[PDB]
Amino acid sequence: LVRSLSPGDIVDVTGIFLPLLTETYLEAQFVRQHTSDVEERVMELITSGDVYNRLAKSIAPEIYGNLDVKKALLLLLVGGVDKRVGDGMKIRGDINVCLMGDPGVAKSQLLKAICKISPRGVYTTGKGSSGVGLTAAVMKDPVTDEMI
Amino acid sequence: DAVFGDRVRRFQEFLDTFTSYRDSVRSIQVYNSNNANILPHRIIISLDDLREFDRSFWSGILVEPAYFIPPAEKALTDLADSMDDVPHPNASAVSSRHPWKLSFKGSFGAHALSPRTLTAQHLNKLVSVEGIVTKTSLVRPKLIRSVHYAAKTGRFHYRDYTDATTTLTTRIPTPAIYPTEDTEGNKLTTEYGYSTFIDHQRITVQEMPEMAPAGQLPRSIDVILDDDLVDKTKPGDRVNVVGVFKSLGAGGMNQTLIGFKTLILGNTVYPLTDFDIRNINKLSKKKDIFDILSQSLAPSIYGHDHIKKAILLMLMGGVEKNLENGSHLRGDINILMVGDPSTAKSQLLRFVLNTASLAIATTGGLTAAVTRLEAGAMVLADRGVVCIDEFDKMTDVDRVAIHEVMEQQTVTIAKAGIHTTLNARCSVIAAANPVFGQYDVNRDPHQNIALPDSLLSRFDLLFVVTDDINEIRDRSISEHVLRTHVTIPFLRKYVQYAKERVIPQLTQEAINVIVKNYTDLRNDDNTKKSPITARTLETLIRLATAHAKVRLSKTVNKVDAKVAANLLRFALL
Amino acid sequence: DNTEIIKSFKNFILEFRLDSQFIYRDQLRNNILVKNYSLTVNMEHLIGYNEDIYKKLSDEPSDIIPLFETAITQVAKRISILSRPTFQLILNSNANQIPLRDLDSEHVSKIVRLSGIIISTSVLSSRATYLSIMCRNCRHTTSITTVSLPRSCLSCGPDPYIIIHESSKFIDQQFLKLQEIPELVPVGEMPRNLTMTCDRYLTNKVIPGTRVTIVGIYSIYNVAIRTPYIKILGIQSFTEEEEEEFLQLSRNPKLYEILTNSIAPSIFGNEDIKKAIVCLLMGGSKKILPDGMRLRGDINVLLLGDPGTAKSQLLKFVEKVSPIAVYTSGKGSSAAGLTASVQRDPMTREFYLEGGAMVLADGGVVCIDEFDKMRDEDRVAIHEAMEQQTISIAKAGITTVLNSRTSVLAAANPIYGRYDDLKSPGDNIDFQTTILSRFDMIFIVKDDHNEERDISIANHVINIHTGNANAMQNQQEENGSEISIEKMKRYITYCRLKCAPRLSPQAAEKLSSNFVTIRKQLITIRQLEAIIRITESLAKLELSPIAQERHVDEAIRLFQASTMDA
Amino acid sequence: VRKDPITKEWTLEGGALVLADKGVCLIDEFDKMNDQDRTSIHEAMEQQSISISKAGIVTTLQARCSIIAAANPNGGRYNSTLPLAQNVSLTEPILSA
Ligand SMILES: Nc1ncnc2c1ncn2[C@@H]1O[C@H](COP(=O)(O)OP(=O)(O)O)[C@@H](O)[C@H]1O
Ligand SMILES: Nc1ncnc2c1ncn2[C@@H]1O[C@H](COP(=O)(O)OP(=O)(O)O)[C@@H](O)[C@H]1O
Ligand SMILES: Nc1ncnc2c1ncn2[C@@H]1O[C@H](COP(=O)(O)OP(=O)(O)O)[C@@H](O)[C@H]1O
Ligand SMILES: [Zn+2]
Repeated sequence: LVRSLSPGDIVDVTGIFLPLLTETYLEAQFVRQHTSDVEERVMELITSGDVYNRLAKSIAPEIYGNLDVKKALLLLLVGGVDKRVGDGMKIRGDINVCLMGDPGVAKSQLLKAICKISPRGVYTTGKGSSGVGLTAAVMKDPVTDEMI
Repeated sequence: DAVFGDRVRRFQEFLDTFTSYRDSVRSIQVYNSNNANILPHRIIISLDDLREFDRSFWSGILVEPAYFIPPAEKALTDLADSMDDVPHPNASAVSSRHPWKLSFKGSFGAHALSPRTLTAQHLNKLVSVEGIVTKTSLVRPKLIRSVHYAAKTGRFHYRDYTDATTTLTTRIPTPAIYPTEDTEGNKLTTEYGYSTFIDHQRITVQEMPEMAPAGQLPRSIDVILDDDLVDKTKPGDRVNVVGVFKSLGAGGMNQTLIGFKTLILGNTVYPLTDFDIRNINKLSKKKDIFDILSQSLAPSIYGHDHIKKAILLMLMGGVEKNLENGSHLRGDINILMVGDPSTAKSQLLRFVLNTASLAIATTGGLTAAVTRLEAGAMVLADRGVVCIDEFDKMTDVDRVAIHEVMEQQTVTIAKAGIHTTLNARCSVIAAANPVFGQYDVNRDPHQNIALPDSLLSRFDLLFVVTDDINEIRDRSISEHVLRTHVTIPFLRKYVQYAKERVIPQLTQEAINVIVKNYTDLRNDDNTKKSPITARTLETLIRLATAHAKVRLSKTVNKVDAKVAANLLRFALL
Repeated sequence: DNTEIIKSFKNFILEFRLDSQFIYRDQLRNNILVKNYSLTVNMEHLIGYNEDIYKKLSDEPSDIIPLFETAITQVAKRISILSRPTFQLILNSNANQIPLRDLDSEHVSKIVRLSGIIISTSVLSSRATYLSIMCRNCRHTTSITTVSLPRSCLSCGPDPYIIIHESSKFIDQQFLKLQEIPELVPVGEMPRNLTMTCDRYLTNKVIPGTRVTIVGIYSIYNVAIRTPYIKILGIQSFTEEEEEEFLQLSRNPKLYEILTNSIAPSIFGNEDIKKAIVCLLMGGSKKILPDGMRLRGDINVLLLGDPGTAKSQLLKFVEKVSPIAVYTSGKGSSAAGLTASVQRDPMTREFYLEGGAMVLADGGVVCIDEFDKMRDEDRVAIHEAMEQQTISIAKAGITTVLNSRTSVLAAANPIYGRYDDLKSPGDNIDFQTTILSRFDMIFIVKDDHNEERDISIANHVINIHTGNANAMQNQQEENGSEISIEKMKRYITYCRLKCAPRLSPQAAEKLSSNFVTIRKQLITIRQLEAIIRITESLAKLELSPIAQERHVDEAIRLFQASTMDA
Repeated sequence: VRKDPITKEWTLEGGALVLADKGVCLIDEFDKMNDQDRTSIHEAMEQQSISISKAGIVTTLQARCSIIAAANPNGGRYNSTLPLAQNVSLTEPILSA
């Protein structure tokens, strides 16, 4: 089973939980990456047929008069197509949106709503939570001298 | 010993005479039967009931826990395994293994103590400790009973492991390497899946700085958490812990400063008058209630009535609003004061620390930096009010990171590695002085204090106070000082009563005036201390709700909006 | 044989009488009612009852004073019977406290009496007094009351015993550091610091910076390195003719001028500077309002001086006159950064809270030299201490607040070579203007060129270089121009302890008129308190029950000579 | 500071100023050193002694030395039209020594 997992993956791992305080670990047995039970819920919305406006009005139901902005958020949540051009080339299939505005226009509540809705959303303020909070760094392990 | 059985019988008699404990166990068993998640094997016993039934057993537990609690543990475990059939054969041999733990509650009398009031005379006894949790360690399981199996014989033999860190009485040292052969010499098999384990964690409870005496080093106690209550509080939580204050190791008796390692074997965790009510409610019926509580805010300080009114409203606070969508709404009110010195800026700032139920006074570290990450000054401010002096001295990082705390009332850690969200439900009051030595009324506060409008405007009320060179101000401001050459405890009870027992709600009648005034403010083009935005509308709701806290009413009325609008205009004109 | 010793102490406690009360038995009975197991015994009464038991205690206290502790435990047990743990004995003595420089090998293990100031205190630690042990081999159980466990069973192999924790008793221990009084510190000598340990209820009775009297057991424990220490047995912390002498002196009308001239007679001029220093030494008054506002009675003065204006001498003289004074220069303080600190003493391996210079001077005065060249972060603690009289120290997970009710005498060098009258002091003095806003009164000592002043100063230099300055001291004393430095120090402590004046309504309205007229011409409300402190300072010097309007004129003038000087 | 196994307490070893006691201490290029290094020299000439609190050692040593210092003006040339107090970074209190 070696060389199955990779760093940063989201997986469900099945195994045995094995051990005067005892130390515990898990012996991996089966690994998988990330349906009628939810197809019924999906069927209801497409049955109504209200797709763009309903979902664009669904995000932040407590913010006034930002339907055009919410529509851009709705597409950004969905995203485009990450076209693998081939021949070693690559074109991003994601949407980046900037929200300039005066103070008191609720342009930060949308930031909270986007992080809440998205399964992989991260909320950040200030100078990217400083330079150490932004980007990333390699840190040495004092136990094994390894850097992670 | 024979006396051990008699002590067990007393707890059995205790359970018989108080049906509440055993019927609760039966209710738990029925709940477990319906699920055949499983509830843990712990119940809570009131000490007052034990004291009223058997003082000696109650006193015996407090004074000699190692000689009185295990008899109670055996009595409860025996009753649990005998009250019903436990019909399932395979499940009974594993689920019923767990001994039934006990928890204590009630009045502790002389043993109701603190990390400082606790002394060595109370060691080897059961005590209740109240303090603040500073840090915790990783949860790890403790080996309790192992099961051995020989392949050639096909039968099971079990072995127990006990140590003084979890056992109430000092037993003979059990631990050793895991055995490999049985009595017959047959090679044994290690059955990992049939061994019984109990989770264990140690926490460090400390005396709060709120109550610590000045100039003396702190007192702290180590608390052990086991089994089900192994994780009940996070660092910073005000906790009440009951356990056996017990020593460990040796004080150098075998083989100089080394003392006996005194710590508490925690078994229970609880996170933290009528005449006063008859006085708080009674005194609110007069027509001028609000002015009374504004005068009692540092009465020796003359003038500044509106800022005292604003501070009182900040103490009362609004209501944070949550929705089924998962939204959270700001409910705290922030105030900032600006102008020339010698105007009691730090005096009222100091007074707030002397009045609030919880307050933190610091100066411009604010956020959690890096690993457990240390709790910053603004992080420790949850459910409290913050008093920051020299507010101009904030660094660039502090100035850009305070935005989330000011509005969202949340602290977000986004440092390399660990990411988490921490509650920052705090109201912030601060003061600042001009950089150039003197304030210039001909220029806006942004041009004087040098803090950006994007930071200054975040405060709901911005007060600019300057001592005029007029003689009439100088006469009163000096005479009031020279004149020095409803009670405050009642006021603090009023704040305690109002912030908890009454939650006002909105009403369309108040909306009729609040929206109208905000519409006028947006329409009015006259210069003001801040450009009007939607934030003022939220401020009016908070101020009206804060006034409703003073009036002690669940609804909102016209006068609540009238006062809120009038004061807001004062801070703007 | 030892039973007679136990009986003798039993009769001593039960039968000694003072003020018609059995004081030692009564106070032990009161302690039992309070439920604290402590007793205090005065040595001067021990010798009176019987010299034999006193002599035995003084000569071999190693085993006899355990007997006294056990005997009183029996006495307390007997007392409890009539009303139907090991008690502690505390020794107090009034005999002379031999200087710490004088203890020798002949006093080893003997009862000694010392005095000093507590500079540091450590954290508490657990110590054993009663134990129960069990053999791991044959399960033999017994009890034990540097004690060590038996190496062989008393019923099993070497070291068969283990400790039963749930059947044992323990006591609390604290380690402390003490050094000699500054009044006896030799010049060019580091004061003798001393290691002191106390146990049970003697712990946590003092804080660093406290002057105390010590009665204890001087002893030494372990090429042959040895370290002394004291086992603390007890800690303790004006004549009628002198009281009436100063009372008569209070009625002297020329006392203000006489005291002014006595302030550094070797210096020329600067007469009003001398008056300010007297007001600094006298200090104001502190009062507490019911709303939680505490009024600072301390007065702080800054002496902005040009180089060569004897600024070093001005602060140097004050330290020997003020009863509670410490000198600081170049960020140097009492082995700290002018504030409290937590340090680990390797001798006991424990962590100790250590008091800085501003900590030791609680209720006194501190002299700060080279004020313009100190660490800025130290100024912040000073700034809080200068106004709130508190110092805040944070260590790991604990923050502590320490009291510092100290008046500050400060001297500083201007930004340029000399103060320029064309500019505000905030642009002339070489440190933070925020601190400049905190001093009650600042003065600029001047160097105006004058013939007779310079010539008199010039001759004074040759007199020192010729040794005639020693004869000048006799000449000045014969002239009666100075009060004795020891007597003046006694007077400062006398007035600080006996008098606490209050302002009169006439003085208050006079101050109000002065303040209004000053601002009509123009000074902050903060400096109104600074002026008022001077009004209380003058009344305290005269020991008048209340301040008087006649104090206002000098108070206004001295402050006018300070603020309008810049 | 040096360790000593014979007595096990920290021992102190003197620097250049302690060596030149009853002698002369020469400081070439006096201006180029930092103010923290220069602050020690100032208190050396004033008190003729060294005061130090390091590694738990608090003591004073004799530093009776004479000083001869060479320096350079700002910019490497002396400004004849400005005073000495405005030709070097050396502060005036140190010049008075
Ligand atoms: N149209 C709107 N609907 C709902 N809330 C609003 C609206 N406009 C403003 N608000 C309120 O005002 C605040 C806007 O602040 P924020 O989102 O931080 O804007 P900015 O980024 O300009 O500071 C929010 O707390 C929000 O509750
Ligand atoms: N209205 C007032 N009533 C009484 N005292 C006042 C008033 N205004 C200012 N003061 C006095 O002025 C002093 C200035 O304190 P403060 O202005 O808080 O300091 P800072 O200007 O450094 O913040 C205080 O000690 C206070 O006693
Ligand atoms: N009014 C005065 N009375 C007596 N001595 C004076 C007077 N003015 C100056 N002096 C002499 O001038 C010297 C000043 O040196 P000092 O001020 O201590 O140096 P620094 O300014 O570096 O501290 C002293 O030695 C002192 O004897
Ligand atoms: Zn034995």
